[PDB]
Amino acid sequence: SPMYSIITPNILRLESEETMVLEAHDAQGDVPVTVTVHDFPGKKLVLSSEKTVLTPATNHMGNVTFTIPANREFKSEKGRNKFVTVQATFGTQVVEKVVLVSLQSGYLFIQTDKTIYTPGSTVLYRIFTVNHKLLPVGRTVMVNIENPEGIPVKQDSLSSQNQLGVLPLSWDIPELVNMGQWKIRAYYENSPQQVFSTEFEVKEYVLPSFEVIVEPTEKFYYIYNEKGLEVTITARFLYGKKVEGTAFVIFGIQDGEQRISLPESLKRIPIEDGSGEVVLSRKVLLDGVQNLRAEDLVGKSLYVSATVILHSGSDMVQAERSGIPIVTSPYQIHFTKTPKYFKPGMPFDLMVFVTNPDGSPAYRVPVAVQGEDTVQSLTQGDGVAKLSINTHPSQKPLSITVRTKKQELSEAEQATRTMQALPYSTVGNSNNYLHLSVLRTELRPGETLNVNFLLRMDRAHEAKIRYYTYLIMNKGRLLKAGRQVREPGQDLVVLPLSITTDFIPSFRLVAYYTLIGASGQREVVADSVWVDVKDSCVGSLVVKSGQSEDRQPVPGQQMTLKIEGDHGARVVLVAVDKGVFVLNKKNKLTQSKIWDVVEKADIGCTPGSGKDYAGVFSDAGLTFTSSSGQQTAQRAELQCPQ
Amino acid sequence: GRPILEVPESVTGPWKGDVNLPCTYDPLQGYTQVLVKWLVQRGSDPVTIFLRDSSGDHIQQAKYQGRLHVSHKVPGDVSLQLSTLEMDDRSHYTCEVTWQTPDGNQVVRDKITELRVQK
Amino acid sequence: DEDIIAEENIVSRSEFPESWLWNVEDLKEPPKNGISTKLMNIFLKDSITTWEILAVSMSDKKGICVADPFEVTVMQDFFIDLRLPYSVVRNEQVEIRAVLYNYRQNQELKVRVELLHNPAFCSLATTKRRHQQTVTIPPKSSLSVPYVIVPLKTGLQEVEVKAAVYHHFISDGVRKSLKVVPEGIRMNKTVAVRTLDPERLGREGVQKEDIPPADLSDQVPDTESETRILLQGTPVAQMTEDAVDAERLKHLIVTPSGCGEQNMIGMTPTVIAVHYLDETEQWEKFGLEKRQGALELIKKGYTQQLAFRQPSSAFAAFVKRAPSTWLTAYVVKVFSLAVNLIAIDSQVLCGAVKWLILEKQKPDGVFQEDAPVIHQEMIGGLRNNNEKDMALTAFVLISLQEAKDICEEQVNSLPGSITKAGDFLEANYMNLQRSYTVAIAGYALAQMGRLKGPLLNKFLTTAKDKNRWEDPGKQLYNVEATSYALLALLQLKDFDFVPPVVRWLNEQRYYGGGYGSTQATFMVFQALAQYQKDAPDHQELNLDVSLQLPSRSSKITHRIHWESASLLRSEETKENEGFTVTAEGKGQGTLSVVTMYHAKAKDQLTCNKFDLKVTIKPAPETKNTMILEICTRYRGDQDATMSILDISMMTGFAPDTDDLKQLANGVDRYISKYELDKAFSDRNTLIIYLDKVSHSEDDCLAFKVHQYFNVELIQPGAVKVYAYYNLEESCTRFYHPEKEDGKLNKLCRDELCRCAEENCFIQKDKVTLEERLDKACEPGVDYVYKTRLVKVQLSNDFDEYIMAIEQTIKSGSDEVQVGQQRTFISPIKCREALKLEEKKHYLMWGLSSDFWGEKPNLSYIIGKDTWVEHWPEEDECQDEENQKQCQDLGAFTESMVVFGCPN
Ligand SMILES: *[C@H]1O[C@H](CO)[C@@H](O[C@@H]2O[C@H](CO)[C@@H](O[C@@H]3O[C@H](CO)[C@@H](O[C@@H]4O[C@H](CO)[C@@H](O)[C@H](O)[C@@H]4O)[C@H](O)[C@@H]3O)[C@H](O)[C@H]2NC(C)=O)[C@H](O)[C@H]1NC(C)=O
Ligand SMILES: *[C@@H]1O[C@H](CO)[C@@H](O)[C@H](O)[C@H]1NC(C)=O
Ligand SMILES: [Ca+2]
Repeated sequence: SPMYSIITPNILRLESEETMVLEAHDAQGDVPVTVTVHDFPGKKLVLSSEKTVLTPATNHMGNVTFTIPANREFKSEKGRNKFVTVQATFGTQVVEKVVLVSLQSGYLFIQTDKTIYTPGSTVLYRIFTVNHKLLPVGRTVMVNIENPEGIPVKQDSLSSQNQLGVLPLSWDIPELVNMGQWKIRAYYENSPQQVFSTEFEVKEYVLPSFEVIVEPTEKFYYIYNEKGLEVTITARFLYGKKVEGTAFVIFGIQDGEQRISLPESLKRIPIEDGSGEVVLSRKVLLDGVQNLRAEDLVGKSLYVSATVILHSGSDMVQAERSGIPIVTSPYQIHFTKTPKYFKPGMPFDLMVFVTNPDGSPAYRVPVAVQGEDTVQSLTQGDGVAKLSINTHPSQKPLSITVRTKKQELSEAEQATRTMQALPYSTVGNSNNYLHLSVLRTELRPGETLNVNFLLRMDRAHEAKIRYYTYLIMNKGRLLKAGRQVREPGQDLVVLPLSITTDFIPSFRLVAYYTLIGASGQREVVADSVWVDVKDSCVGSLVVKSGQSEDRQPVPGQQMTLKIEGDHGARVVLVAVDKGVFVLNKKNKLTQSKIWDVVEKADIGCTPGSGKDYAGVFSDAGLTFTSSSGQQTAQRAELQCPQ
Repeated sequence: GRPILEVPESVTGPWKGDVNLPCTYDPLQGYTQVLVKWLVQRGSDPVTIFLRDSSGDHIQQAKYQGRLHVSHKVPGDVSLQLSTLEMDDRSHYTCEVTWQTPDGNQVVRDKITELRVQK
Repeated sequence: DEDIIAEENIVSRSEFPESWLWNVEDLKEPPKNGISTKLMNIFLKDSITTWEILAVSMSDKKGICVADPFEVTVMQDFFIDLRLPYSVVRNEQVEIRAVLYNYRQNQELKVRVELLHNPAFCSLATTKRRHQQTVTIPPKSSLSVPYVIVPLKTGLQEVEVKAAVYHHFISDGVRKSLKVVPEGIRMNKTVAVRTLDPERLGREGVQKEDIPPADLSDQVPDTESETRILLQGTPVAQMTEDAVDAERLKHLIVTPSGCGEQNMIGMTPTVIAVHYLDETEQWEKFGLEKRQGALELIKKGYTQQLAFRQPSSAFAAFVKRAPSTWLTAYVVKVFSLAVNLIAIDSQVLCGAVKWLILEKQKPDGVFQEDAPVIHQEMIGGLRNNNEKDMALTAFVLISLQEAKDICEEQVNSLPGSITKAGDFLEANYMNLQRSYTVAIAGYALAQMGRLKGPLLNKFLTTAKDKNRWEDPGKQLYNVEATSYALLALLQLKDFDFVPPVVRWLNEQRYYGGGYGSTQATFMVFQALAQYQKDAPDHQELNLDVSLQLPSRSSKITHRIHWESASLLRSEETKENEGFTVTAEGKGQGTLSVVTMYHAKAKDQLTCNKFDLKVTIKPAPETKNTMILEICTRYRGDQDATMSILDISMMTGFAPDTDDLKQLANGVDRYISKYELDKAFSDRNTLIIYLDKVSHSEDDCLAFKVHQYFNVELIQPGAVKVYAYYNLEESCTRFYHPEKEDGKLNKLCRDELCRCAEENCFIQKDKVTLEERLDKACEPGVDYVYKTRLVKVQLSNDFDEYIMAIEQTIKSGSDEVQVGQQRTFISPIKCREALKLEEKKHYLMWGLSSDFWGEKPNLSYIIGKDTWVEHWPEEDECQDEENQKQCQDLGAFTESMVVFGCPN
């Protein structure tokens, strides 16, 4: 029969366009479509809206886009996971489905003017309001200010309507108070369990006149290193010029949260011309862990506290680097990025992720499947190398073990890890597959990208594969979906997918073809693939000393700031005395600490593929369905399961 | 075809002396350069420390001001000259170059380089 | 001095934001490349440092975006860095560092640093003698100048120091400020912890609250006393008992099958499940797509039951059989609840009821059973033979009172067939011995708004142990009748007697299904359903706390609501008072009362973890050099680790070179190669590093301090220890020869102090008449007395001179009568210089700013600005030695008497 399909996101937000793709496979004629979305049980229709006409001048593909309105009766049953139906009427035919619903208007972000405030000072704070496309939007926001012990001493509920989603506020901190870590919590009136925060230290202080920066040669300690942890103090007057002074450093081992001092480590070096070397030796370390069985420090971090004092006596300041990973390898391999399901007989490409001991990426670092010398591959800028292997047509769980293959590092210094991948369960042992491959490069917007569409199946029915339909996930909603064609004789085709701002920070690919065979069985083989994109602002923003390049100004002087950004935007400025950071340099604002949310807040959960065809779609955050009965299973749980 | 940056992985240079963190390419016919960033990577996030646009050089962290003269007279060269070297200059530096093609659109190549300081 | 800039011509660097440039600028200019540019011009703050700037932009299409930091650094070739702390305690002598830097690349700088005089501070600077040093800073360097002061003025006070350089034009000046705070110590003394709860002994007459003043007679005067209030609102929400799990009711999906009475048997547990699963929202766990496969299994029953709909719109087993009074209503019951679920026909559901009222009723109102059904086991408690007339009247009637919502103007005598049938119950409810007819008629009477008094008591009390409504026998007519008892208690709105009835049925976890389950299954899930709709969502707060202090003018109506997601508030009173706290209706709330204040010190004060002693004495055998000794150690006797001794030196004093090198190579101690190679030109500050310091012993050291810059007065120095692991855990002792124990000369009574480091009184020769007549018509000359000294109460700290005013030559701000006595204070270090004696007469000037204490008890002070003069006695005037002065002193008076300063 002409199959009618209906893909939409696994979870649909509130006050949000969520698109939904309508397809009428193998069809004849203009076929109208009403689209309907009742609330769940007790059916009042929150969006009858949207209709269209699936003509044969796209090959019967179209869609419709709606907003689920956060109504009064979506504010009645609080704390249990809400629900909708989606009645996809295809004329005489109807194809409905049940979809989960997160409230989650959008994201919120909170700028402090600093990171630590003295009693009697006013905290200046700015709240940015954005729907999950990270656009600005107008809503209503409950804003709490909570004290040390977790108790709120001020509330508000403001409307960011007509403000470029930039809600400035102030809070005069009283002259007497509980010291400690304060909080500013906020939530959209419609999502009071999705609470965005931001902390800021209240503490008595004057500001220093210089900074310290402790840092080892290596971002880790190795245990069979006879030298010991080599460390460098560096100290500089906030105003650029170096220090002559005298420094007290000391070490200790952190272990969960328990921190152990190493009293006998406490050296007193003088500081010449800013810098000051120092070493926590091995023997002095190991003797302070009377656990004594060398290896036991594996995973136990180290920490250095310094305390630099000037030769006048006028000022001092402490500083500590917490978390030096005591390790048996300066690498670490993760299959966070690599799927967990292969395709029997076809390749299985391994997005190997690889890191230095502080969970950062390591660049140009060779990796290898164990059992496969010669074959190897280098990790690129982000920390991803791609390996790839031919699997045998049997359904045996895979057992891959990837090593680092650096020259310079003895084998026992190389890091390794290992995993298990499973076969995509074909529809009634038919051995029909689809495999999406993408070359391995730091993707920037403006470039264009090749997606290989590989088809593996028995040839008796492969001629009836006129297209792979595909869809794109970014930020939680469907970005785009189209058709990449294929005519017979082939096995691979290649989609030159144009890559724009709209894909940042990452995007998925879900694709599928439809075939009838064996006798009268409707088949749907699908595949996914998650692609990382270069994290960057969508727009752009700089501040520079526009006033004649260089020169160097004096107390009082008037200069000028080129601000260079997006036409029809609003910019909000702050300047801060670097001093403040010497105290607290935490919970400032970072584009990337945003993209963290955006991709903490995904709906997609698997790096690719699934246990079968259903898995493919619902892992990747979609809701395939049809008039034949082939569909994803219900999404019970709102969070990705881990 | 397109441009690629000849930037070496690890460059060593002595204490309180100079060094050339190379970053180069080979100019193509129409590929007009419009932005050269040097991004030092201290933490787990990167930051801009040099910048070049329609109006010359522009240093953006004071702890460099007057130490960092990027190399300008040669086409296909963006090497980071760097004098009176400090210990706190140990880091991974990026070289990021932006080109405009004729067809009123744009492309960007960046490569990364560790600066290590010997004694 | 020569070649310089005078103090009056030096402006201070004042502006010291920690954060600034908070601002909004919109990029309105037109896009070039698609990239817009605004040029903000900006004044810079005087803070010498580096400014990090961070921008964030918000755009219509291009979302949020954050720029990068951009550092802008503000610098000088020469400048000061005044190192004020955060706070400093009143009338406790403190030290502060003023750091100067010279960055001229190859240029020595001869400098003059000056502190400026502020009456908020005792300091060497007096208004007619500046505090100033002259020193030579080398190239690429800094140089610490200390300043030792006393904070007199509590609150927020200012500190200004400046400098110019010789043979050049460079100047600079700092004006930070630091916090002055009460002598004593911070205290929180509570005065009341009351519970706001109108009704619970807030009483019928709503909660009214008196709250007394604090203790307060060990208060340190001239200090704040904030009276705080903490209103909280303490809620507790919900008495909703757990739902019966979804994974358990899977067999209740019974496909309806059979005759007229085997269809409603099998329709119920599927029908009831829906109406329970709608209002628990549970479909989640059970399954979601499994609803649409159960809707049509209700509609199927519905339309399979539409066939038996007898000609007269009634219901029985077959169409051949006569109609059952019970099955009509029970169908009205099963359909009425399913009005939502599907399209039920209007003619039908209000057709079965019109059959019952017209045919099946008595005069008093009994709904009799003309057709005893074949499957009775389905009817639950109706199977017994006693009180059938009562319990069946209630069963048919219950369904009518659930089908009264829809059908209002189809059946006209419905406000009628329920009115008679209720009196039958209400009258004959109190002869029931069984739970069933008490639990089921009770629900029937609970839907009329008619169950009170003796009927309700019996209802609520027929429940054994306050939860279940039971009977003797088959234990399904008890999980049934207890859920007529729940549905009455939920139309009673009585959420006191409800929670147990549920809790019992969630322990009897009865999952329907099987033989004769019908009613048990129906009413138990129709009751544990309605519970989860109506039951308190969130126990209610609506406190309207009124406060009204006599201090303030107006009330303070602290509204309170659950929904207010803090439920926390505060009121700050400045003055301690008695204030009424009324409060009105609902909820429950906290009401703390606290006052911050300060009290006297106790005599084991705050050099907590470091005992420190310091001394200074003169030379050895043979300009003036002395022995600076430091003997220190540390409380909690575990040899403290690594430490600082920070020596500030005395104005133009310098340690010896040799002595220091003795101490540097003496083991368990250290002094750095920097501080040695330093010049004799400047060694005014010096740090001794130490390895160890307990209080087992006292670590004793000393050295020789060569003076090289001769001057009058001189400032003391200060040694100050701390361990490197806390610049809090510290102790700052002083030293200096003339005064001893380094302390500056001040004159304190009780609370406040007078900066006493200046002239005792107007100084010294000719003392001509003009010269006298002039100087007592300057600005602040408030009084002029001829005095006789009547007693001379010397002491250690301050002197006393009871002077009797012999005449007022010029009176003023103090209405003193002739013959009356006034006390004059003067510092001890002036004693010998004044040198007075009793019985003797004096001449006295003085200002208004010189008094001490309030009227009528105004003590005078002798300082820099008073004139005190020996006055020869009457007879002693005639003497060729006291001739001139005597004539002039008694010429001075006549001028002032007859004329008065001719201004
Ligand atoms: C279903 O709904 C989707 C939304 O999910 C609808 O999407 C339509 O998609 C197209 C392309 O994404 C969009 O833009 C038009 O396509 C042109 C492509 O040739 C665009 O030209 C240029 O594209 C360049 C690509 O890099 C770009 O650099 C350049 O700036 C320019 O954009 C041009 O923008 C076109 O307008 C449609 O606007 C969009 N529809 C809507 C409502 O805006 C789509 O209608 C539905 N999908 C299908 C296929 O049925
Ligand atoms: C008591 O005083 C301390 C400071 O000494 C303060 O932090 C705290 O808030 C006070 N506690 C009360 C009861 O408010
Ligand atoms: Ca990314």
